[PDB]
Amino acid sequence: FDAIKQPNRSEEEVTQLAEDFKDWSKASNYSFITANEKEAVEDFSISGYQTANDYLRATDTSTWGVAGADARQYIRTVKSALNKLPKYKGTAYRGTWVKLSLLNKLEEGDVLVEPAFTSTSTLPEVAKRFSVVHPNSPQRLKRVLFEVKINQGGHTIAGLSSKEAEVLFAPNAHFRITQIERTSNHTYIGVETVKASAVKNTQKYNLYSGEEVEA
Ligand SMILES: N=C(N)NCCCCN
Repeated sequence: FDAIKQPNRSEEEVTQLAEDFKDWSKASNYSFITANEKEAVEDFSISGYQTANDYLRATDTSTWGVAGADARQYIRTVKSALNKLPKYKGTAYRGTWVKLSLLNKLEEGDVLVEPAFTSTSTLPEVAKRFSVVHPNSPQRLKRVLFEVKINQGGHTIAGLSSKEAEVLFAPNAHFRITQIERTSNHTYIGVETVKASAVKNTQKYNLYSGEEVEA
């Protein structure tokens, strides 16, 4: 996991790489994409992901109201747009917070299911930015830095945004664990994208709630 652990590259080099990825993204386009779809994706990266991901993670969305209908529409529009954007395959990174109770159970070959959209960056510097602050919660959480091998599901949204080199998955993405390294304050987890329907005879867990997902 030294790609993650090592010191960040300079602003200049990271900004350059992000710009090159944005360029590659645009160059790799799509003609079917709507104005509402481009606009939803631009908004997504800045603020929209906050509402969409809360909706996707919510135990009870009967309480949301008119805002639920808007959230469903937004999610549908973002998923539709994603399918029209260029695929990315290669390595990407994501920093997040996970229940220690789940982390304690995890082994290589277990599958993690993200109920929200999954946003990753090709730049570990950018990934590390989004997990700096410890959230407040009833739950004991620990910082997790994922190294993600992407061979399906990931689409670049960097063409439509930003120096984030962002690659996005639709909700319910499944990730098979290939390696775990546990330390104090940081757990590193290597994962590979897998198709849900190809997951057999292993244990799946919901990455947010920590609950087992039915085989
Ligand atoms: N990596 C996270 N924890 N969050 C991703 C935020 C997505 C912003 N474009």
